Amino acid sequence: SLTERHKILHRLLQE
Amino acid sequence: SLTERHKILHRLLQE
Amino acid sequence: QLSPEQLGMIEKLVAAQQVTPWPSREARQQRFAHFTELAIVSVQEIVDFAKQLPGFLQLSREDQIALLKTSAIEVMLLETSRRYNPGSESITFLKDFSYNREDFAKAGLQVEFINPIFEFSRAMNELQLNDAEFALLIAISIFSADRPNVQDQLQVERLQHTYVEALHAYVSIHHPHDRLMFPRMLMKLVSLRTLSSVHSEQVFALRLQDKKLPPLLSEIWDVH
Amino acid sequence: QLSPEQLGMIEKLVAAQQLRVTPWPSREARQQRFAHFTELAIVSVQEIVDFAKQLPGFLQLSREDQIALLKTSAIEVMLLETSRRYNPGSESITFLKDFSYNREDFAKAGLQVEFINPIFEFSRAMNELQLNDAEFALLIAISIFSADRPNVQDQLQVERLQHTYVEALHAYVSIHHPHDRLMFPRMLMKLVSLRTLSSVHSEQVFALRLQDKKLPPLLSEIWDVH
Ligand SMILES: CCCc1c(OCCCSc2ccc(CC(=O)O)cc2Cl)ccc2c(C(F)(F)F)noc12
Ligand SMILES: CCCc1c(OCCCSc2ccc(CC(=O)O)cc2Cl)ccc2c(C(F)(F)F)noc12
Repeated sequence: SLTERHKILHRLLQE
Repeated sequence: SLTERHKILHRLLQE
Repeated sequence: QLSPEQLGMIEKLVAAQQVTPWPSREARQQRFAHFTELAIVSVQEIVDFAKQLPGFLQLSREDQIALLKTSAIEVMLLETSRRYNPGSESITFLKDFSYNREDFAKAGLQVEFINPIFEFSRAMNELQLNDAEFALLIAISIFSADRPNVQDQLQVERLQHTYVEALHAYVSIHHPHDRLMFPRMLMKLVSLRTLSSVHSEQVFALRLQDKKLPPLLSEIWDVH
Repeated sequence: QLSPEQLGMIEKLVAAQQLRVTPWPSREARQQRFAHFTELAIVSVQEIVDFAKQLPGFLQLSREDQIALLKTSAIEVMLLETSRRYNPGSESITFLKDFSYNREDFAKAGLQVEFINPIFEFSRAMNELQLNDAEFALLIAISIFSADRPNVQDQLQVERLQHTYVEALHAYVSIHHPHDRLMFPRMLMKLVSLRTLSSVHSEQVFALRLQDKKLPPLLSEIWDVH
């Protein structure tokens, strides 16, 4: 997935 | 110029 | 409301718009040659159509070449999508044999470019554009003031508006209940710029595997 | 005809848009300008994430699609926001609502003239359209909701969301520009130019590769090919 490759962006989306 | 570097296209535009 | 002037221009464009055959290492080369020669025919067609578009031949010859050089791939891609057969998932060139994702790849194209061609043609075909609408996307595609090396950017942008307005008026006749068909048509021009750049990677790939484009296609496409 | 629902979506877009950065100052002063530039980009991305989160429809997309769309539109939104900070008089761009940067300052920060020049040419062209806050907001919504980005799964819903904003824009611009029927299309056509710039950018990111000049982690993640 992109999610597994985009941790920082994913965390910005989570927070 | 673009014209001297594009001799086939130019001739087509001319004819 | 479609003006008389827009009416006449739209019919002019529609009227305006209206080889090594296909079979080992020679097998590969004569498919590529057939394919690149089909393009040579398209670029001769585009140049002729372009010469009949109001305003085009009034531009400096240098600007005409600026416009046709970069927009050709985009116009080749629009034409291609006109010829998409949604049932067979094929593109019928010359009106005989039809080509599919692997015919393209036997003809030398890398799958990174073929997949977008067909996915763009699947999307274009969903809108069900008729001739007049393809003719005018093709005009707007050509009159892009943001191409490298355009000089009179202001007049290329002015010319483009006359076509964009023409398409607006027309699509309001073609599709009187769906106000979104017009911007859905324009937005497809956004995708074409990505396919234009997907195509630059193709051409560079052909350099790496030292494949040689013919004179007219090397002229408009190769980075000299 | 702007409906009550569009009226209220646009006002939310406008309201959604309304600091430790290495300052602007020899290999040391050179790496620091780059670091200042790259850290502005990071501020923008963070800004683009929190803006997207407020886009009606956005958080209902699967997380993957959220990331697929922000990944690729981040540069185009950065160019849209650069373009609104353009001073046509000095041909500079005022970042930080403070310090103004011109083509030459862009080049001192590590960027190449093949990308700089188009940035400024696009900014020049967007300035002539004189968009207001809503028009910029709606254009950015429209850029973000592009169904054709690499790796978007629910293409159909992303497209359906884009048309809602496209129509809101249509409606809004008929009130703001009641006599120039071209202003709507002139604004959409700017999304065409931004695809080209997004491509020129990828070459910039590749030029950074070949001269071994490291992007910080957040931008390496979104822009570098792994
Ligand atoms: C779409 C582009 C596909 C494409 C080529 O396709 C040729 C067929 C599509 S263009 C075309 C040609 C003849 C007709 C004739 C008719 O309708 O009668 C109509 C069209 Cl549309 C041929 C060469 C290349 C290359 C390259 F790298 F080799 F240069 N990249 O992409 C290519
Ligand atoms: C347009 C591209 C801008 C760009 C960079 O940013 C300069 C302006 C960033 S956009 C921006 C940031 C903060 C604010 C908030 C505030 O004004 O305070 C407002 C804006 Cl508009 C920084 C690095 C790169 C690169 C690269 F490759 F070097 F990393 N390519 O493009 C880059």
